[PDB]
Amino acid sequence: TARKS
Amino acid sequence: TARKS
Amino acid sequence: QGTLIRVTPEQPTHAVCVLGTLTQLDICSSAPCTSFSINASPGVVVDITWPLDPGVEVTLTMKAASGSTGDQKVQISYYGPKTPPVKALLYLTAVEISLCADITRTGKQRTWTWGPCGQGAILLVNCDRDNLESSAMDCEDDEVLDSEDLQDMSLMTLSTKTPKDFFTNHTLVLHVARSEMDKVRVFQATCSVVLGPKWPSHYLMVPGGKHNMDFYVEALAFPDTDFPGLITLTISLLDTSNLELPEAVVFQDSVVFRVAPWIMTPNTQPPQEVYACSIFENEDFLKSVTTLAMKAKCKLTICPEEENMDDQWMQDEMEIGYIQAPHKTLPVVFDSPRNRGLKEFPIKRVMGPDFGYVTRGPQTGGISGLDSFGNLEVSPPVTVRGKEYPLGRILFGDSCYPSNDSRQMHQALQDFLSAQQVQAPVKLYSDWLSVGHVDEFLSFVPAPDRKGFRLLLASPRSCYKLFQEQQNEGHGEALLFEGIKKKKQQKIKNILSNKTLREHNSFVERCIDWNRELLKRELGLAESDIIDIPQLFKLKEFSKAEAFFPNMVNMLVLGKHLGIPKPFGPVINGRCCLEEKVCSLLEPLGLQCTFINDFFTYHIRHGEVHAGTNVRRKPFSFKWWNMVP
Amino acid sequence: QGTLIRVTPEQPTHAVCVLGTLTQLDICSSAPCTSFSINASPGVVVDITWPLDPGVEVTLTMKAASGSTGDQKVQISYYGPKTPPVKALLYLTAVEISLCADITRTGKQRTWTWGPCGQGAILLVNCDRDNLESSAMDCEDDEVLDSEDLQDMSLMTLSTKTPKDFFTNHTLVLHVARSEMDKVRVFQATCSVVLGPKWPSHYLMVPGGKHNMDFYVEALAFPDTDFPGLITLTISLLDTSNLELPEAVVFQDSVVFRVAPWIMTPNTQPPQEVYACSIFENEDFLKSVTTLAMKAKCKLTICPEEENMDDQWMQDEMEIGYIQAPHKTLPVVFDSPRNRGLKEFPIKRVMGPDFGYVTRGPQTGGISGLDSFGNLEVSPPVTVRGKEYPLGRILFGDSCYPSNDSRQMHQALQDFLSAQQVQAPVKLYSDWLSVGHVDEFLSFVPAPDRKGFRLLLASPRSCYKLFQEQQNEGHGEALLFEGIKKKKQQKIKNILSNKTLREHNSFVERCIDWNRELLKRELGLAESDIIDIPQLFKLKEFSKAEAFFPNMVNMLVLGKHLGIPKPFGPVINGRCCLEEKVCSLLEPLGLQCTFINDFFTYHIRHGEVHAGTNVRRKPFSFKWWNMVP
Ligand SMILES: [Ca+2]
Ligand SMILES: [Ca+2]
Ligand SMILES: [Ca+2]
Ligand SMILES: [Ca+2]
Ligand SMILES: [Ca+2]
Ligand SMILES: [Ca+2]
Ligand SMILES: [Ca+2]
Ligand SMILES: [Ca+2]
Ligand SMILES: [Ca+2]
Ligand SMILES: [Ca+2]
Repeated sequence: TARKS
Repeated sequence: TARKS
Repeated sequence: QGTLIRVTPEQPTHAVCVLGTLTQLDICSSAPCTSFSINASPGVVVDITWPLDPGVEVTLTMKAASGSTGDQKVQISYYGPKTPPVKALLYLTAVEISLCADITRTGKQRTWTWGPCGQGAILLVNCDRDNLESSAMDCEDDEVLDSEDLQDMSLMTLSTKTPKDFFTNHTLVLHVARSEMDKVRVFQATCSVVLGPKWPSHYLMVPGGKHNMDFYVEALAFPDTDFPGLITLTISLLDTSNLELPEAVVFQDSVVFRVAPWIMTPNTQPPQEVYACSIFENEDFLKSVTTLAMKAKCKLTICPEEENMDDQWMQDEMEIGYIQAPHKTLPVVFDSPRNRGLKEFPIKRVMGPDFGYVTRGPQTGGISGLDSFGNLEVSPPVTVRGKEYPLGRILFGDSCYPSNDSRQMHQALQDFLSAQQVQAPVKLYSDWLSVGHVDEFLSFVPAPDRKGFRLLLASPRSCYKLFQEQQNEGHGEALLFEGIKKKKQQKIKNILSNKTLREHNSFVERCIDWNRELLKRELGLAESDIIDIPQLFKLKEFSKAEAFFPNMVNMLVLGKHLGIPKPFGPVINGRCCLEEKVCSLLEPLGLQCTFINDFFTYHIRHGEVHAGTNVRRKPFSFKWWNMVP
Repeated sequence: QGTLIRVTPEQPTHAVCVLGTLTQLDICSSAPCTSFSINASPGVVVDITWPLDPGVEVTLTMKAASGSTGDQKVQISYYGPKTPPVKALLYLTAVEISLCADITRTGKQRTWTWGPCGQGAILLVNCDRDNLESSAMDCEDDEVLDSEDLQDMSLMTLSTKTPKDFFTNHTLVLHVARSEMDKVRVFQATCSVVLGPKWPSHYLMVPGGKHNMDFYVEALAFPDTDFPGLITLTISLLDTSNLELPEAVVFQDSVVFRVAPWIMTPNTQPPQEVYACSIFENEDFLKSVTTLAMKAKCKLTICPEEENMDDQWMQDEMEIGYIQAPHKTLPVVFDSPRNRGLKEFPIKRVMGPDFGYVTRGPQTGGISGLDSFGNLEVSPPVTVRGKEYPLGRILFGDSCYPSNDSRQMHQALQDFLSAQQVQAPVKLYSDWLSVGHVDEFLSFVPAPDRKGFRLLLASPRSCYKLFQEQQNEGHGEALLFEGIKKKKQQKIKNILSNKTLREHNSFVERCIDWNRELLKRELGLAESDIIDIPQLFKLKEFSKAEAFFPNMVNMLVLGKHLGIPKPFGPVINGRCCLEEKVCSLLEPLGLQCTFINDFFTYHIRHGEVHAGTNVRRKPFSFKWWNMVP
């Protein structure tokens, strides 16, 4: 759910 | 043996 | 397009002359005699009684198309001191054969040339979906299924003017090189395919007399590493008079098309439509952008959780650009290979009637965070040391050098952006950031003065200055993160005294400063084009940078209306001093700052207002083909 | 390469300055005061007492490298009307970091530019085999196995001048973009690899003080559709002072190399070595070319039947060109994908010490007769409407348009030749010929006048003229094919009266005339550059053209010595009138014509003297990088 991966 | 093929 | 006709007194010669070509005569080769005279019918103009010397140039020009075969004639009379005149005959048939396209770039040499004084027709990639209840882009099959589809295509016309029986003994063939046939398709109108991926040539069925035959051309591929962007279509006139001999080419002509590149729109181009997929947990965020959109007169589209799959990062899966020809301009979504929960959105919801689609990269892995289009931006129009970039300059983030642990945007993407040529990409340094996106440290906003914009950069420096100033005025006790129930408040004095936080932000400052000077060189910016936005960072996993408080530069720019993440700064005199500082910097430009609570919904998951939204903007009025890259 | 240093009265700043870069000072950002003064140590030159106004430009320049860290200093004293002077300190360490290559193109901006006034280093593809008893080209492994191999490579040197302890806290890294690392390899000399296909970056082990580090660079790929021909190598200086922070780039510099293209040599360049693989049935042919070679001072190499596999067409499996850098020029064989009996010859016999190797196309099928290098030629130097082609223009044969039955040279080959850029290929029309080669209708020979050559073209016209003239003088009974025991003689009168033969040769004339005008436009030729060689043809299988008698234009040009197939023409006054006609045309240019009996050995198998041989010629003195394509 984070912007990161 | 010809130039062609 | 020169032709040298050999005339012979042994027998009459017969030949075709296409109007607008050079026809000359070999009078000497088969001559008998010292001198020669030429007599022609009134429709033939002879430029040049003369001696029979090889270097004598004799050129024939015809004024109009023939009504009948051989209806013009030339008589070359050879003579000498004691020699009765010996005549050789030439019978001529003039025809008009012109392949026409919109080469002046308005409405309808064989070189394509850039600029306002240049020449050459434009072709659009037919990458949208005008067909009714369908899934494929229009250019994937070999039929015109909708009449409005033809609006996307380029008109080419073959005008011929010949005798009524001319194509008894001649045939026209339309062709494209086999190396280019996979990138174009052409239809004959009365629509059916004549040229394309399977078919590099077609015999045209053409009646004698005056005729006009219309073709519609679609491009099937954008410029790229393997494709400079040019398509040449050729008409050949063949002599088929002899049933026992192969066909003989007597004339060729061509038109060269350039395929229109995919062009991005910077934050300074007026917004037309705002995207969010804020149908997931939280609705007040969505309420705020909806108010901004309304304020900025934009259409608003929202992607629900059932389609999102809980992917809220509308910035990252796509970039809405455009393609532009004199007859047609349309928006076009570049779909990122990111392929997270929003994977289907560009395909199923954005592409459609008059909305095109492009994608690049591997679609099942082999990707990185720098392939998210938060890492893909463009500058406003700029002029750099006399070189003009009237559509701006694509900016995307990279590492400073390739190492085992460094990331880059996939080469396929990088290669596609460079090949579009018209927004000459610039690599910036973004890999110091955890997420890794240029939208975490820069923005552009309109301004009414100077070059019409400001570059905004995140600035630890500005924030330490701001906080030191408050402390100096007795507000050291003021709490960062006031307003947040589920967070540890921190005092201005403790933030300033924190030596590790300061070291981290000095390293970050250096990273951003590097980009500052890089943008200064590559965009021709002066300090007076640049505004620093107070912003603190912290280094975390792998010493990578993350926003200490909501990253205010990661903002939604909707003209003069700005959607800025709410930093929840120290409240001094009834107002967050960060908001106040930002306002003091931007309001003077006529910008209106709206601060949006994105804290638990976006900030906490490594992005902000820009990262959670996207925008379709107005295409530049400047026509890309008028640039000289 | 701009740097903006922020000076602060709160604490001294420390910074490195690389000589030759722009260093400026931000004096205002963190100032207290109305005015400021600057005082620097003698090794620092300050360009710019002044008011504290942001727009005041203060630039620092250092004259030489530092002996010790921070051994230069700047003191900015801030002051006001009632304010004791407040000083901020800046300690500076100057270093020299220069990455050098032969950018002036003799012997050792970061853009590569063409022409005599241009700049940029040259890199050769290391495609030869200097290694002793080996099979691989030198560039296939990652070692320098022979000292003479380094002669093929480009020298790059890193000169540094720093304090003795400088690399305690800084590190240099050498790198190449991942998109370019497969096309270059670089070795460090003391040789071992530092950069290459597996390794885009390497930490250099560099001592403080004055040091010079030598690298040798080899290219691994020629320019091509996927590779414009440029390689950039970059040195980055990294600040590694903080054990708890990532490394910080403080300086980058680059050198851009262009990879040298493969260049062909026309018939007008002096011959150095002649090839035949005339070890098969017949030795008198081989005797004649051996005499010509001896006459022209050429090395001679011959391929025996055991290696030939009865493939006598030495013209067709290869083309001997060259690559050229300021430090090194060497011949390079382009190996045709033809892959008939001569397949192994270029690999096993031609490539070797100072003889390079290139090949293109599919090697196990998917090929055509137009891929034989009898169909690959070059013009002499020419100037075309003001545009200069000082290395000539590659010529290769094609169809006039793509049909189901048409042939072309494989696109991979076509693509490679165009990407070399320096001999801008021209497509000619050769597919009307049975075999299909441009060497069946054209040749170039040196001439002492005009542009230094003549274009020779086969000419049915010239032969009918010649034969009509003999008949007119009473020789109608004269026999074509006199001298040939195993052939039906034909009389001049019967040849002339043959209406089908005449039709065939008119169609052929049209095909050659088409090429004539095409060569005229694309090479800028006038008629006076052109000589017609009397030559008859016949249409056979699929209406494709074959030589009626030995194709005299398919000749071996060894300077002024010509090896012309013996036509066995009508003998008039003790001499073949075809030979006599050819001599009358070429002897006036100082050419010597030797007529070689190739009748049963070559002619009868669809080729002649040119087709049965090849030649290595002297490279142009004109340096390719001095052209502006
Ligand atoms: Ca369609
Ligand atoms: Ca369409
Ligand atoms: Ca996607
Ligand atoms: Ca449309
Ligand atoms: Ca973006
Ligand atoms: Ca090696
Ligand atoms: Ca070598
Ligand atoms: Ca081969
Ligand atoms: Ca060598
Ligand atoms: Ca050749």
